[PDB]
Amino acid sequence: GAMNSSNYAELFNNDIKLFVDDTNVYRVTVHKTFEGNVATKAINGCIFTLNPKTGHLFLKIIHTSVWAGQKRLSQLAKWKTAEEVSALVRSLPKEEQPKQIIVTRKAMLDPLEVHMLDFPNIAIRPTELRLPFSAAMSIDKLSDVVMKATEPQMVLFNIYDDWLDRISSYTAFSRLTLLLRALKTNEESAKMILLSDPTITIKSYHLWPSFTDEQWITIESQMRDLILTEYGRKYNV
Amino acid sequence: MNTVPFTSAPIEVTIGIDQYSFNVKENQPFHGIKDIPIGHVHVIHFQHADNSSMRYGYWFDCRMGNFYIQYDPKDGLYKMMEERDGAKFENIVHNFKERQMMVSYPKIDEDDTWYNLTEFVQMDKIRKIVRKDENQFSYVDSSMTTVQENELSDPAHSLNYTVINFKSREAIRPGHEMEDFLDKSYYLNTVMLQGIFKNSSNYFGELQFAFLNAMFFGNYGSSLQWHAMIELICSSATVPKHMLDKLDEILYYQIKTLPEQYSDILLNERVWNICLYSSFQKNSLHNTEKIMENKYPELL
Repeated sequence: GAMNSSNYAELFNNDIKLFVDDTNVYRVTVHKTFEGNVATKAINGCIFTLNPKTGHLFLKIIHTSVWAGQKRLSQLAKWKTAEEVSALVRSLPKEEQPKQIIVTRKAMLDPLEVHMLDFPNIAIRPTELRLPFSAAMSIDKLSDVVMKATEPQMVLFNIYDDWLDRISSYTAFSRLTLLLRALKTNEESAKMILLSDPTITIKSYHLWPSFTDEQWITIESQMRDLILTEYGRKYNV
Repeated sequence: MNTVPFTSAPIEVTIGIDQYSFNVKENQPFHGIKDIPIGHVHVIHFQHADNSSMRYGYWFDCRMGNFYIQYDPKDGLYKMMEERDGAKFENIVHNFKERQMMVSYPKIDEDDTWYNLTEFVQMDKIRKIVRKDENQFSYVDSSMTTVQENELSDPAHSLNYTVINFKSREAIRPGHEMEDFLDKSYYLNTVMLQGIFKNSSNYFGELQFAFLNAMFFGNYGSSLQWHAMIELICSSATVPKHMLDKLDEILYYQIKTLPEQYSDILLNERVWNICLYSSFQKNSLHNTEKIMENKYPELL
């Protein structure tokens, strides 16, 4: 069934599962035409497919060329997502195929389900959690590889860098989602907090700064303060 | 004009024949139904005064033999049986009429209702859905489950409707995932019409049988099956023009015939609102849509 706060710890057991987030698959800018009508221009997008247990990220870049001459693009985006996820599962050795795939938006259930008919034992699930994976394009290196791409391409990352050398999946995921939540509510502040101190660098093979354990504590505290402040501002509480 | 005599009526029961029905009192002298129009299928059905649960009955065609009804006190129900002694049977039938103990199938001559509801229903197809091939008639009741239902127990008592499933390999060609799921024309026309049903009359026939089983016995799996066969048509962009026209007629008499008080369980809100207003064929069911709006605008 659906994933919620109750069955949250199942994410960290030893059943291979993936999250699929499609929010950034079809990205456009809206603009005015010479005659004063509105038009859209597509930019490159990406599917965000993530193993919350291991941190492995399967970043499938969607090139604008895929939309060319197509109608009902926002609907097609869902099926292109499901097509690519299925192909990813097909490319993986059997022992690495997931037992569950969890879609972050319910509109992806039928298209994924349909595309996965060859895999009746992989369960396709919705979720009641309000995960912040749309802010994935706020991570500088992810946005950069997406925007540079000149063709369909798949790029592999570990979204936890080397954290699992020292903390658990559970704690790794709560760090990741707290970081993304803050980037989503106020990107400018969030990124400020991360890069203020020029003496804490991002390894070339990493996505985030090489904070020590204690500096992560201060960082996580700075992110939490950010998210609550924005809440009061939004709601006048 | 044919006759279905009853040996007796030992228990108080509501007897239906087609869309008509009569209250019979315990050990009232009732001994059959006469003037049953030859040329169509029929269904005689029952609801005991004591158990307003389990409606049950028999589909039959009088051209296939002489049938009569007899209450079984061991099994507790009115059974249909075949008399193979022609002479002995006309004998029974004539004496009951002489004594005038039979009701006359009460058909108004202007009325094409039963023909409209059974146009494409054929006994041979019924006996494939209800397999019991030592009888020429077919028993159905409220509680029988379908093949598709059993997959998600006792097969001897199953309704072997054609399995329709929109998220199956059968329904979806590889590489045409999005296309075939949004436009079911290749499932309808190639897989179902040409492939399994062979023609549209057998499809319609099953569709109408499913409906009438829903209506007369409240068989829930039958209602499921009817809805699916409508939805498959309405969700196909490419449908022969003659099927669309016939469907609008078929559905009209089905909607016209439904008891007003039962619209809540028998009509699936989603399928009807999809078919009449969202589907490819939203504009092709003019009579079905008119009568649905004037009679059940709540569901919509």
